[PDB]
Amino acid sequence: ADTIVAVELDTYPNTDIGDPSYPHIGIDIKSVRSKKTAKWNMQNGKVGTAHIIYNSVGKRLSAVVSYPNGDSATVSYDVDLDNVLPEWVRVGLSATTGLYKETNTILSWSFTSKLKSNSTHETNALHFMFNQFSKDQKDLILQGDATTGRDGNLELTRVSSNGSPQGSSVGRALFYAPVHIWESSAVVASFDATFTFLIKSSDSHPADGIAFFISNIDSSIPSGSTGRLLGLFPDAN
Amino acid sequence: ADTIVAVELDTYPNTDIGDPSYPHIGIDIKSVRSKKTAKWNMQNGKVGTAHIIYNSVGKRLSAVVSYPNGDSATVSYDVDLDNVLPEWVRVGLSATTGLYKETNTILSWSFTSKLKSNSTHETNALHFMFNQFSKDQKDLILQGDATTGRDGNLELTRVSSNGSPQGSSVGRALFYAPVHIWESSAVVASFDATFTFLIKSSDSHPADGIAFFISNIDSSIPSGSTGRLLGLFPDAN
Amino acid sequence: ADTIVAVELDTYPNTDIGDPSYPHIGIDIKSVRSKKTAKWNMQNGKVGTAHIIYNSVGKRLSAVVSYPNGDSATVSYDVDLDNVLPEWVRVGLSATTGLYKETNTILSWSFTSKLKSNSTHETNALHFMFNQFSKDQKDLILQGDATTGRDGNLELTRVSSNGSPQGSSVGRALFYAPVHIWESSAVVASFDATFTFLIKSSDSHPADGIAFFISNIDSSIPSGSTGRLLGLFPDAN
Amino acid sequence: ADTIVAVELDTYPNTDIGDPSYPHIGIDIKSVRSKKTAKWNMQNGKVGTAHIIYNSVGKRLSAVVSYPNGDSATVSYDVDLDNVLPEWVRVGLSATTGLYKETNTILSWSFTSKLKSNSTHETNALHFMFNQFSKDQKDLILQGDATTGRDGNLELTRVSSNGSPQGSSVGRALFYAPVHIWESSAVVASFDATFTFLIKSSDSHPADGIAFFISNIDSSIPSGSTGRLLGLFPDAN
Ligand SMILES: [Ca+2]
Ligand SMILES: [Ca+2]
Ligand SMILES: [Ca+2]
Ligand SMILES: [Ca+2]
Ligand SMILES: [Mn+2]
Ligand SMILES: [Mn+2]
Ligand SMILES: [Mn+2]
Ligand SMILES: [Mn+2]
Repeated sequence: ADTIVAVELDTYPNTDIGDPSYPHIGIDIKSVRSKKTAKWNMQNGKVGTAHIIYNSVGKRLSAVVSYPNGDSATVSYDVDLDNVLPEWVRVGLSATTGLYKETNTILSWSFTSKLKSNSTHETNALHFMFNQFSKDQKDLILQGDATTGRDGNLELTRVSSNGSPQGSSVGRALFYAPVHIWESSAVVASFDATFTFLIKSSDSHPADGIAFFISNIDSSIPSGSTGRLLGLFPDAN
Repeated sequence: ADTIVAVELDTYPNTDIGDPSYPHIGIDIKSVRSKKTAKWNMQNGKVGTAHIIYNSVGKRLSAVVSYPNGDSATVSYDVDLDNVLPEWVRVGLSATTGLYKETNTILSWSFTSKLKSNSTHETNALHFMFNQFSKDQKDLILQGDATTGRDGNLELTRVSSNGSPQGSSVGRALFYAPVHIWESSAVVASFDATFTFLIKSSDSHPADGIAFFISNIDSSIPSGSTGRLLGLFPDAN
Repeated sequence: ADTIVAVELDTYPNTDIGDPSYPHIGIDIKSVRSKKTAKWNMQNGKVGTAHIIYNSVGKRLSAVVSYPNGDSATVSYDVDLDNVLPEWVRVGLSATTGLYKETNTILSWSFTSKLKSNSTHETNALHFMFNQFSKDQKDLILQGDATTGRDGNLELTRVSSNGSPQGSSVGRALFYAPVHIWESSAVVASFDATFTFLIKSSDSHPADGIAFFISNIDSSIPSGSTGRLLGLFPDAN
Repeated sequence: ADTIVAVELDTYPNTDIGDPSYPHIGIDIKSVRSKKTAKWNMQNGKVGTAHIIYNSVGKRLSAVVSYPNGDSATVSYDVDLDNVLPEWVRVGLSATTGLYKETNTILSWSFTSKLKSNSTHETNALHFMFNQFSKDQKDLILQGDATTGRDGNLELTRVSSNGSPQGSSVGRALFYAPVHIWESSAVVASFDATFTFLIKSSDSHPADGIAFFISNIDSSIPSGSTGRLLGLFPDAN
């Protein structure tokens, strides 16, 4: 079983799994049932931006999603990740469609992570930035229906030639290099991630959403994790 | 009256002002009376490192001080700085000595601040790093007894030719450029700061401490702010 | 007399001062007479981007200007800046108009500079980024006709209410903090700068151009340095 | 056959392969026979620092090696890498010993690479920094005799339990993620790399040296490339 920590933009309220009554941001720790959520007003066909922040001092995971018109939603959860994740992890983006559907299109993604040790600095750090994705992007590991290069963007879930989103689709993109997320001997571990995205739906009720996630290095898409499970978890426990 | 927000390494417990019974880290908002403190075991003559982190999402100010031997102390306080500081500020370091004394020596200082707007990025950012200070460091504004260039370090308070710390001393160093700390239209404002320091005392009970601070751009040392007031505040209110 | 090193985007050929027979990029060292130039096809009304790069190892100053359509021009010149500039400098943008005119609009500007010493690192560095300029941008020093905040941009030369460029105009913007550009004891000093710009003209030939420059810290606009002198030099020597 | 571009710190002059009559820095393009070299006074047992810089504008590859005592050597070579390397590459460190020997210890290594496209920015970038290496450093690919974790350092070539260097040894470390080094449509591609190293020898002349290199993504150590071939090239052509 993979170990997953994620921030979800959940466009589809499955109330059966503890989802709220409306599209939402949520913080998911080893469960599809968010530890915390906040109401999110999703704008169809508009380009949004998500920022994720964490530091080992405050031990608080925070996320915000905003649109150029000023609408934004934030969620924060107090958690000590030293106690959750493995020392080494990979980070990525995941997206799905269900019975209902949407394009899950990533326009850009950047990430920064830092470890300052008991050695008093001698800091290790990683930063990457993608503002365009080519057809062969060798520094990304693509899983599922994810493709790169279409209009210089990353399409996480299946889209036809004419731009129409497909249902029952799942895809993920992980950064090629492993990340050293924490160390018992680290005095501070902190990271932030940013991505811009475009969700569009022709039909009623888009679903199911997009998530930024951190997993064990060897993580792969759990079976039947399409739709409401967001390509992250094998079940709703 | 200046507006001050600071993180204090308070080596001297003035219990009269609400200081704890022991040297401590503290978070000070417009008052010398910390909103929150944590016990700190100060190691005389050892080089320490302080990290300060804040983000507008979690709205939590965090600080940690550590030594190479693994000892560290952390403190966090939930605060919305949009409601405290002016839109534009300056950042700096301050240090003092009282009746008792210590060297306040800064070995290195770095800082990073970012504003992502309602414009959806078009981000503004500032970063600077000093790992050595020359005799004339033009990008620093020195106030009080602060000097640069001695052994490539920044000495915040008065030290004689032979290295002996002087009492009743106060000094500050501010970065030359103003910083845009928040904007009503900003979706995220975040910053972090790091500095390494060396506190040494020949006599009993070093005092009074060192602080990292953010103030209105025109801030200058309040009169009689030496000793326990840390060159920050005009009084103990 | 100021000491000026600049990269010019010269939209107007003043053959009398050694300018080429067409708009051009040029490298100017202590003279309006470029040490090296390259032909530049300026696109009226289009948004361009300039990048400038230098390092103390190769001791080569390089610049490129490009447009989204793929047109670009580059120029490089071998030079040891240790022998030209003062140890401490300021960096800025300058623009002018003359008998002929153009808007000199800066959309964004970023800069990074680093000094790695004989101390083996203990590196000092500065980075800033502006992707929007507000009406009161405290970390910029504005000289001449330069204004900030109009459509979130920086307008270096005078523009009327209705958007019409004015003739015989000059303006500069300098970053507020001084920059430590070289040190006798530095093993490497390197910097890069980037800005995006929009030049528009209603009338016949636009003039006179925009430059990125580095000067002594107290540099101010030389008298009569409008038009072909680009606000940088007091004469054409 | 791999495609290799490297900067060599050649501690052993093999005059038979065009090496100079003294230890030297060199720039090697697809050949062990440096295109350019500079005399290098290697200090046995001292910690050195190497910096490497390149940009697509100046199209000049530069390198400097320095020690804390102020001794340094630099070498530069004009080259258009667009015409040499594949679009995607990996970067790494290599070292060898031969008949003669030395420790090839890396203390720290950082790297930054950036591509600004014809799209006008939408920049892609990668940065990493190692200031300590643990026993299991998952973001490094180790080849040959290379090991990590001994005193928090990276030992590229074989060293016994007691610290004694072994002869006829070769080892390399490559960053785990591929790097997009150029693109036909990029307006600027630039990178820099820095590492600190410790070379020690008990016996008479140390050999054979350490190199920073860029290769095709699937590059592996060519057979018999120990000693003077530095683990990079299959022959001396
Ligand atoms: Ca769902
Ligand atoms: Ca006190
Ligand atoms: Ca001109
Ligand atoms: Ca050799
Ligand atoms: Mn949910
Ligand atoms: Mn206190
Ligand atoms: Mn000219
Ligand atoms: Mn050689």
